[PDB]
Amino acid sequence: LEAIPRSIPPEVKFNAPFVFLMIEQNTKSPLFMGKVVNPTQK
Amino acid sequence: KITPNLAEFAFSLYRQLAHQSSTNIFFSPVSIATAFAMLSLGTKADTHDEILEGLNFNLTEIPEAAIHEGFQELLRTLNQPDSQLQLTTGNGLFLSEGLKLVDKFLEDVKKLYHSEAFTVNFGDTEEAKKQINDYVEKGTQGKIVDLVKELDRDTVFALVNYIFFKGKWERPFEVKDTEEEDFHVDQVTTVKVPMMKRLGMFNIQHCKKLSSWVLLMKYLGNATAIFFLPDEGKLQHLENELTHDIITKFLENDRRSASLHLPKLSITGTYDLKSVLGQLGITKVFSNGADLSGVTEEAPLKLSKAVHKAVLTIDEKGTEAAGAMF
Repeated sequence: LEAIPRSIPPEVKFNAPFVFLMIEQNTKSPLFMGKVVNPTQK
Repeated sequence: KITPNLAEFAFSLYRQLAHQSSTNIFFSPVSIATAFAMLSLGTKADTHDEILEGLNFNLTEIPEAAIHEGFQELLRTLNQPDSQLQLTTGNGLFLSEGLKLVDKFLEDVKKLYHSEAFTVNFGDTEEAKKQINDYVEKGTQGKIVDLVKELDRDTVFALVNYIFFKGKWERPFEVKDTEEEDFHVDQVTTVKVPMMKRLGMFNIQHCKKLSSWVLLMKYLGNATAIFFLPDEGKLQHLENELTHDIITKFLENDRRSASLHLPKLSITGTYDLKSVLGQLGITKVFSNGADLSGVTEEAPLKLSKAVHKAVLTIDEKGTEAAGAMF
């Protein structure tokens, strides 16, 4: 097995209030949208 | 042709819900839109324009004749998934047994909105409730159970609508990698949450306009998820700065190696859209001045309320979401 040096990629963590939406690729319309403020909140 | 109108409607409505609460937010723009766009068919005068306009439509420019014509194609299209993707939307019209509809109205909703019609007896509020809740439960494959819990006894007609979505990540997460991590709610409030992890190539990029990081996860099929991660103290900004086109740009993009941490979610939103929609101009239809002549010439009518419920599930396999309007 041949080993070569790596690269340590950067960490992208969504561990804070974030926004998001879901789009249908054809119509490019917003199926869903929302904001996650606290995933534990019910 | 109306995608931009919706896109912006979603944002309009969103900014309202974001202002009203801090709580997790989740709703289905398409769902709320087609439900009201459909109602307008049997609405007249201001109550009519008021609706259409609140959905971010400029009556002068794009004629209603073409607005409805558009919802027709948008619906027909959202219903032909890329096989690997499950996406469905149904519109049902429940009429009280003793009701004299207005032919045109039934032909329209059924034609422009692919609507179904049924004849329940609202006198038996338990059975009528059972029929509707069942329709929605079936359509949303169990995701949205008892949508209707309190139904008026004098209810003349209910205009139900549902949307179902189930897709798989085009590049899923391994369950063995998911660990419990910290999630920062406040600058002094942290909660433990099962964090999904995956190292690889992502469509992540940092849009400067929104001062946030934009991540794009494709779904096997014809759907894509967009996650906006705001830079320290810029969430309020991100929210206000969102526009259709900005979302159109990101999609034209590239790729990059990164180690992603995305929490798995199980959240649901329930809304009484009367307060919020009024804020967008839609008030007539909810008042004792609402004109629903288009539905029935019988007695005058009005909306007693507008309930919306959406439910989201995001795991390593992909995403499942349902939305229902009642």
